[PDB]
Amino acid sequence: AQITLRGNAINTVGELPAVGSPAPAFTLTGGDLGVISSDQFRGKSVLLNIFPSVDTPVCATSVRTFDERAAASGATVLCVSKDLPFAQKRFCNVMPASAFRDSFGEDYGVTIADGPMAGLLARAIVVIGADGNVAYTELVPEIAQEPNYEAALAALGATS
Ligand SMILES: [N+]
Ligand SMILES: [N+]
Ligand SMILES: [Y+3]
Ligand SMILES: [Y+3]
Ligand SMILES: [Y+3]
Repeated sequence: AQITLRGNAINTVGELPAVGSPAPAFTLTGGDLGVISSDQFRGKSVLLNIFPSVDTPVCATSVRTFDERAAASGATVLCVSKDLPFAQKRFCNVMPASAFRDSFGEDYGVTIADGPMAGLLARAIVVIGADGNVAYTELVPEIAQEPNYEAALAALGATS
């Protein structure tokens, strides 16, 4: 077999939702196999912390710290990935949500299109304001780049 190497540039299936527009609806799957619907967060700010996988015994302080500050600002934090619900309980108003059987990755333009990680969601951050509109987005452009947590927090603070 030949190895499908991983390119430095992140290439997803689409565009992140535009800042200022209504956040696309979603119906993710929760730990109890029920639905985590975007309608459930009406009137609340939401931080979608998106990962290729949260199935790792590692919880970088950078991630924990960010999630804690976000939750402290009054936002509901969803750690979204293609991992099945069963495997999401291993990661670090903060809960995991799985996109294994819904269109979240395509609707939010974050599904990785090629390479060894094709089909998983790219590292990205989407902040939805309490008013329901997208307040901030960042699709991390390269594989080993850390998200701009500071900018996301300023956007979060602005739409609590
Ligand atoms: N797991
Ligand atoms: N490719
Ligand atoms: Y464009
Ligand atoms: Y509904
Ligand atoms: Y570069």
